Amino acid sequence: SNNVPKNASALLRMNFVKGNQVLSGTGSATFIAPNVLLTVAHNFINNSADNSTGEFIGDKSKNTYEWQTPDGQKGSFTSEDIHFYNKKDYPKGFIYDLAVITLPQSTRRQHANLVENYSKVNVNDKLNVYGYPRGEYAHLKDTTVEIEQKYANNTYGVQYQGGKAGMSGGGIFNSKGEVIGLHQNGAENRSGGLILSPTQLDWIRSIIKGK
Repeated sequence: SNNVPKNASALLRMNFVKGNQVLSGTGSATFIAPNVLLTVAHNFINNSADNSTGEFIGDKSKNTYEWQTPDGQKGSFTSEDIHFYNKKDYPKGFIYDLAVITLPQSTRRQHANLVENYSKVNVNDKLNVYGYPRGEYAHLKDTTVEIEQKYANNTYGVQYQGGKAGMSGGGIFNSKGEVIGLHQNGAENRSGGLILSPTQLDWIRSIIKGK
């Protein structure tokens, strides 16, 4: 499992369509089943005009998205394949910036494991975070947790140095190489991510066990 985190780390390409015009962006995701990706909701949605709900970037019926792994393999998906943890309350905080993508059953990729049991991450813990800042592969090796934020019971944001734009959606890994969280912010307003709660882990597994 030495190379399992790296080889599960996918680049995301997003093509947001509006009318007959398209704008593109990039992000990151992690394979946690042969045909299931973990990522952030904000690769796909943003705040509604009044911040009351999450809302698709571009036209959801026209958008196209793509994943690519380090070995060069790639595949496509659409909005029909995206499962948001909570699109309605997405604007309320990073606790809801969470999404799972179910790819076709013909996708049979090697993947990392979602952690079986929740383990609280503490300040001064060292994490391993993978992603594609500016679309380029990057591994934040043993980056230290400096600040924690309790979003809800057993639901913590953590801050660690290293993230830049494009890395959001990349995986946070424990020392065994299991997925425990995901990177969410690499902008100038503090790099960090979300450590998945027992509830969020169960929800992801419910999506996996549909596949």
